[PDB]
Amino acid sequence: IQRTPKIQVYSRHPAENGKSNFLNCYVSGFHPSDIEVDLLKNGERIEKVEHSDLSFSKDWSFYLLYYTEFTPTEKDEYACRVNHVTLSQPKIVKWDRD
Amino acid sequence: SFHVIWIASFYKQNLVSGWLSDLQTHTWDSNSSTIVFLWPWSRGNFSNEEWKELETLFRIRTIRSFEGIRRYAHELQFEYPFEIQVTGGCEGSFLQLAYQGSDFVSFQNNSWLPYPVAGNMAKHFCKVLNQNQHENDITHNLLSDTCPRFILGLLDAGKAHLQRQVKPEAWLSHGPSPGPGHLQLVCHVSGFYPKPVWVMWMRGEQEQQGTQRGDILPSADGTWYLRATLEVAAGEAADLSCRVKHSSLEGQDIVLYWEGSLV
Ligand SMILES: CCCCCCCC/C=C\CCCCCCCCCCCCCC(=O)N[C@@H](COP(=O)(O)OCC[N+](C)(C)C)[C@@H](O)/C=C\CCCCCCCCCCCCC
Repeated sequence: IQRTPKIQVYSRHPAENGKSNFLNCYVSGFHPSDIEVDLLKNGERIEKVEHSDLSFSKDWSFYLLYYTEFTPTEKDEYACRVNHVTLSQPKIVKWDRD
Repeated sequence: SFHVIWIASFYKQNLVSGWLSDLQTHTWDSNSSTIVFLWPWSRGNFSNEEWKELETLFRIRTIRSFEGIRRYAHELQFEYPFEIQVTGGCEGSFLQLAYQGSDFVSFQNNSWLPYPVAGNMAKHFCKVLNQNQHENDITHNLLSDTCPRFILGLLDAGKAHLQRQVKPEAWLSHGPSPGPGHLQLVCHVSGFYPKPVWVMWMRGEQEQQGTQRGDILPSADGTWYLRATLEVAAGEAADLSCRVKHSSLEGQDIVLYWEGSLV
C-alpha cells in the first residue's frame, strides 16, 4: 500500500525583508521512502538545502524535514516541490506570507 | 521511551538511528560502521568501553540482518522493490517489524510471532527468525535488560537539555483560501519547547471555537511550530486577538491583535 506525502511549508520567524530566516518544508505520511524534495526560489531550485535523517511514525509512514537559511526580499517567492511515486506530477506548495 | 529504528530498502540502503521519542540521539555511520552520538549526553552512563561492546552486536547483527533478508527473499516471496522497517525499545519493551509499510512480525518474550493478518509469508519469516534460540535470547536481554538500564542513564545525562524551557514567538498573517465574503486569520507560533502548547483566537476573553490548530511541526534547531487559523466574515474581524499559553511563559500569555495594516 502506497501513501501520498503531506507537505507543509513554514518559516522559523516572521518574514521580514532583508532579515535572515529559515524556510522549512515538512514532508510526512508517505510510503515508500523514495522521495524527491526541492526548495524553490522564484521557481528555481535552491542549492544548499539540508534535511533531517529519514524517520517513520507509528503507522510506519515516513517523514523528513527539509530546510535552508535564507533572506527574503519583497520580490521573491518560495515553495517546496515534491515528487513521489504516488504523484502524477511534482506537487508544489508555496510559502504563504503577506 | 527509547527506541532504535532500522530502515532497509531493497531494489540495498540501510539506516539505523536511536530516539528519545521525537528526539534523535544516535545515528549509525555505514562507512565507518560506527555508532555516532548526536549529543554529549547520548553516551548516558555507559562507559566508553561498554559502548564498543554494544557496537559489536550492532556490527554483526545489522549486516547479518541485511544480508539475511536477501538470500531468503525468494522463499519469503519478498518482491523487489521492497522495504523493511523495524522499531524496538522500552518504556515495558517492544520490537516490531513491517514489510511494505504494514505490520508483519513482532518479537514477544522469547520468539518472533507473525501478525495473524500478515498471512503465511510472515509465518515462514518467523521460522527463519526463530531458527536459533540463543540469538533470540540475546534479543530478549537487549530489550528487557540492556534497554531499561540505558534509558535511565540517558534521561539523567540529558535532563538539562530535556527539561529546558524555550519561549515561543508568534505572528499573524492572512490565510490563502478564505471562502467568498470571508477572511482566514492565521496565528503562527514558533520557537517553543517542550511540545505542549495552547493557542486560540479570542474575542476579548471569549475563545473562538472556530479556531483550527494545524499539526505541531519541527524546526531544525529542535523547537516546534504551529499554525492556528480562523475563518471569519470580513465584517466581523474587529477585536480579534491570538492568545498563546506555554509552560515557558509562566502565566504571561503572548497576545497579538488583528489590525494595523492587516485591516
Ligand atoms: C544507532 C544505534 C543506537 C544504539 C543505542 C543502544 C542502547 C539501547 C540498546 C538496545 C535497545 C533495544 C534495541 C533493539 C534491538 C533489537 C535487535 C534485533 C535482533 C535482530 C535479529 C538478528 C537475526 C539474524 O542475525 N539472522 C541471520 C541468521 O544468520 P545465522 O547463519 O546466524 O543462522 C544460523 C542459525 N543456526 C546457528 C541455528 C544455524 C539471518 O540469516 C536470518 C534472518 C534474517 C532476518 C533478520 C532481519 C530482521 C532483523 C530485525 C532487526 C534488524 C536490525 C535491528 C538493529 C537495528
